[PDB]
Amino acid sequence: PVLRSVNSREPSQVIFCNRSPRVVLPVWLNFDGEPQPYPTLPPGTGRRIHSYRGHLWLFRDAGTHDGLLVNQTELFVPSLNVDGQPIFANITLPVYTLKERCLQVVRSLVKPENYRRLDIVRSLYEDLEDHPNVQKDLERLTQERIAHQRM
Amino acid sequence: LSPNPPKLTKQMNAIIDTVINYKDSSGRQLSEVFIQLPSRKELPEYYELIRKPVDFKKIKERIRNHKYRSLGDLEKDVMLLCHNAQTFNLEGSQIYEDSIVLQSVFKSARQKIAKE
Amino acid sequence: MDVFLMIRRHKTTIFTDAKESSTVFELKRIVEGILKRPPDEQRLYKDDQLLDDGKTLGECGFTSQTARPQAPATVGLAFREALCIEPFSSPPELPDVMK
Amino acid sequence: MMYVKLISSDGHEFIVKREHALTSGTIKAMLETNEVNFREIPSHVLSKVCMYFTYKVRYTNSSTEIPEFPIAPEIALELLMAANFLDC
Repeated sequence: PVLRSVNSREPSQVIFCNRSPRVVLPVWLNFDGEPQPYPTLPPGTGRRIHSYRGHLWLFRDAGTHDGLLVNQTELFVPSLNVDGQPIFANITLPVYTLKERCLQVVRSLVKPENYRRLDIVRSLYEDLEDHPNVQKDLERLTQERIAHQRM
Repeated sequence: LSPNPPKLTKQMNAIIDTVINYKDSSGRQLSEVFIQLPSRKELPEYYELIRKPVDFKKIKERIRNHKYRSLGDLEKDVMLLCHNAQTFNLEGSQIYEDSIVLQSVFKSARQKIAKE
Repeated sequence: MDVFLMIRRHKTTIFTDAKESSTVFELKRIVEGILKRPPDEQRLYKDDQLLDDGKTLGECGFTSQTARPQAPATVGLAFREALCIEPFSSPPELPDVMK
Repeated sequence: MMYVKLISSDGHEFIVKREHALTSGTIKAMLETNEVNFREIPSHVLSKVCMYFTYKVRYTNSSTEIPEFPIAPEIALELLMAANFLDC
């Protein structure tokens, strides 16, 4: 699997900084590429945590699983701690598309049994039903990594 | 409670240090994950399945407190750690295979100490 | 500091940005570029109060905290005519499944 | 020039920067010159879409903290239809 944590021996102190209004779910990809949920971060909170150089991290909304940014990108990889100093991982909201932002609002106000009762275009029902998840984005981020590695 | 003969304590430490400082053919320190048990608030399912939990820190603590009165008492606690590891973790997983090698290293370290 | 504005004149809305340090006269120049009316033919308003050309937007009450990209501050505009802000269309009644 | 006019179904005109209107692929295709008419998008929805363009241009590929784009429950469905149509 392209997206996985390498069997790193180098320990890395990270500052997980939640600069977002969402409860953050930190996601560690293990050595097989499998997503592992870590303790959640309330909005405006920071945790000093122990990780490893070359380990893979993803950040999601803990209640909805919406994708989040970390240092302006989707994947977080701890680097070298210059003179013990920790690595700063700034977790923010991405600039969601207006369509995605809208889907998040409708999902938060309507229970799934009532999606089909909304006066919207037939296709938008399937868009509401297609909830964000780590695994869907893992496939897309795999292709982007391969394309980068090839160039 | 009271200290065991110093030869016995020295023998216990030599075996445990060999097991803890051990590097497998791949060059990895296998003891690393078995040093400290997972936190009860981190993995509660461990303390639910494992009735008698033990780690290398608890074993080293029992040597210095003179809780083990023989190399057998020490062996029983190392066999228990490896058994607990082989019970909680799935067969074929790296941690499971690591406990097999450590259990074998103990038997080799014990036999080398008995030969001296 | 950047301010985000919504200039309103009857059924016309201009979405633009400026500095807190920029003048009313300067904002009028942006309006001049778009609507092709000189600054002398323009009248700018904040909460229905007329604004002097020489004043900065910050002095008028437009601050970065209240003039956001996603919630722009309203600027009243009238030409050489009463200041008229025509209401927009209304959303339908909220569905029972969204209540 | 630097500005385009978006006209709502009910007659309201929205003058935005070209850069901001370019967020929408549908608007690129649609672009009197520099004027686009929407016979389906009402003025309360179109205003919100223009606020979304401003918000998107300002916060995209920016280092600073990103605030939540607010959406009141009453416009949510219509704004969903328009965003899907505009592809933004």
